[PDB]
Amino acid sequence: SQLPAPQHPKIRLYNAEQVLSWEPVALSNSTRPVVYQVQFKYTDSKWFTADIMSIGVNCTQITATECDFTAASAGFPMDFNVTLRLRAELGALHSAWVTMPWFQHYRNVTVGPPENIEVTPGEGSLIIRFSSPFDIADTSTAFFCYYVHYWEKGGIQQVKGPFRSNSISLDNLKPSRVYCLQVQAQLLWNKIFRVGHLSNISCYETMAD
Ligand SMILES: *[C@@H]1O[C@H](CO)[C@@H](O)[C@H](O)[C@H]1NC(C)=O
Ligand SMILES: *[C@@H]1O[C@H](CO)[C@@H](O)[C@H](O)[C@H]1NC(C)=O
Ligand SMILES: *[C@@H]1O[C@H](CO)[C@@H](O)[C@H](O)[C@H]1NC(C)=O
Repeated sequence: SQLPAPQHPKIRLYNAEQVLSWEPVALSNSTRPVVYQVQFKYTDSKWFTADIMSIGVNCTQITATECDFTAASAGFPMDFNVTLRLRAELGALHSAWVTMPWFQHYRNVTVGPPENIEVTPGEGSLIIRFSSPFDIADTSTAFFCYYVHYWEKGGIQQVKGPFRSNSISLDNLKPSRVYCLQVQAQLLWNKIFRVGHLSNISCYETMAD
């Protein structure tokens, strides 16, 4: 015998976040809570159970309707090919497995804006500093390139980049003028690029002297 399977499962891959979510399976009002089990496979490996010792988080017999793989070190290596599966359970009864499309985090990720954008005005310059959208420890596998879009109000937009640094100088600017700008990252991976979201517009006046 068989329970109904969870509907509309989704995988969120945003910056460093990895979260599987799904809609609850509700049986009769009188039934005790349904629980869920998540498993994962690396290409053609065994089906691993998503538990603290296999991936860093406990998504076995949970009542919650999500498995956040990076909530605690935890999570899938970003170049690993991963297939997730999910089911509902009530004791020894369970649903069929719902199997997700495979992903690789670098292939499938949505890249957010650089954060902590800090601008130090100079006489004819603005120095722009910011944090990467997320940390990539192995620099030889993947890296970010950055672009700054900037303009005077009502002017035509200019673009500087790409550059690898987390600091960039906009030079040869007019003194005592307001420049508005947005920073954007592009992720490069040697198997692919992802274009990141633009930061919010912020505006700075260059120094007089
Ligand atoms: C990822 O692995 C799946 C099988 O689990 C395979 O069908 C797919 O082609 C693989 N993707 C890549 C990019 O190797
Ligand atoms: C995993 O989390 C659930 C939710 O509290 C808990 O009941 C279950 O026994 C946990 N299993 C382990 C091995 O920690
Ligand atoms: C990841 O990207 C590839 C497109 O290159 C696609 O085949 C695959 O279905 C995507 N996976 C997910 C889970 O979005």
